[PDB]
Amino acid sequence: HHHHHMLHLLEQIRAYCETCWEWQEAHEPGMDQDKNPMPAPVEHQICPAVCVLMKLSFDEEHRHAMNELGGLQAIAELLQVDCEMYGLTNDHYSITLRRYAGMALTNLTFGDVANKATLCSMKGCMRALVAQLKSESEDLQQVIASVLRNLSWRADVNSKKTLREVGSVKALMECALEVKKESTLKSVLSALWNLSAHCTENKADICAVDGALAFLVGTLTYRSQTNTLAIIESGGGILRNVSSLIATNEDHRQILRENNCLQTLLQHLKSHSLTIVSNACGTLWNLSARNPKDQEALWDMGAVSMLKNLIHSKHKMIAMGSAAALRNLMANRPAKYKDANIM
Amino acid sequence: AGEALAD
Repeated sequence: HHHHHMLHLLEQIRAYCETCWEWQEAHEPGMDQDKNPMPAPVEHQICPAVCVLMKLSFDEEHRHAMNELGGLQAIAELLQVDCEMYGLTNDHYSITLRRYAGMALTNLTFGDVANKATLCSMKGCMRALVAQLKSESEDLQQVIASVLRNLSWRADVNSKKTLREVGSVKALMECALEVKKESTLKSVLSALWNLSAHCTENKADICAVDGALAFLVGTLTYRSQTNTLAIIESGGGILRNVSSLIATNEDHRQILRENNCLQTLLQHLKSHSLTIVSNACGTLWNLSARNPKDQEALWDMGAVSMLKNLIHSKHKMIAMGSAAALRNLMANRPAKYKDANIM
Repeated sequence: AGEALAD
């Protein structure tokens, strides 16, 4: 009767991996004969199978069925092994296989805590994923970022640790600098946004990349042909999260200033997107604290009228962030704007 | 950024 269509797809994938593993065990560096060349994924119809699994993974019912059959392990194993075998290849079959595999993993980690945990526990795969950010396929990078994004969203303690340990933050930030396509960059930044919320080390590792803060401030005035605000919302959200670290560092503060950050950030308080506002409010909350030059430069661009608008908003993060930023500016005035003078 | 399905 019952076809077990999905089971048969996973068996193919499991089988191919066993064969690759067998080839890896024979063909190590201290090596025996090369009278057995590698398994090639084209020769065992692997794209088709992973492709169909990828397709089915969009639907939630199918995901539930895969999860009973251990589909996540299987697909992650497949991705890992094709990376470990063929490196940073350009072959279309390997890149397509890797993409489909990654998309399936994006879908299987979406909304599922057990799977996020599980995939993160697979450390050889995590390393393989992170290394793919250096691929020449930005379409693949877009996928890998998307995986990393979902793993970093509500990561438990272990998953967070692992994500840091495999060098994900520093690799995505370097990835971002080189990305030429918008869709790719959206995912890269979305992942970084999630990751920057985790811990100090991640914030630190972002700021510590050559061109990073320059680039991030640049995203705040990104010109989209997509007629979309998602790059500004993401890059701004990253900046807001790292700004706690920037606040207390002058070298970094300086890089913002020489790219007109605070000027731009004030224009964001106007902006129509509640996200762009919330981001700019929380960024200023930290940059308006305990630094005299920036404190005054904000007075001299009329931040106080601007922040007075927002203090009575129903949106808590706008209300807090603008009030807090205002309070810093109030309680540390240039003489000119004191109550005693100029009433 | 939250979580999402694959594009």
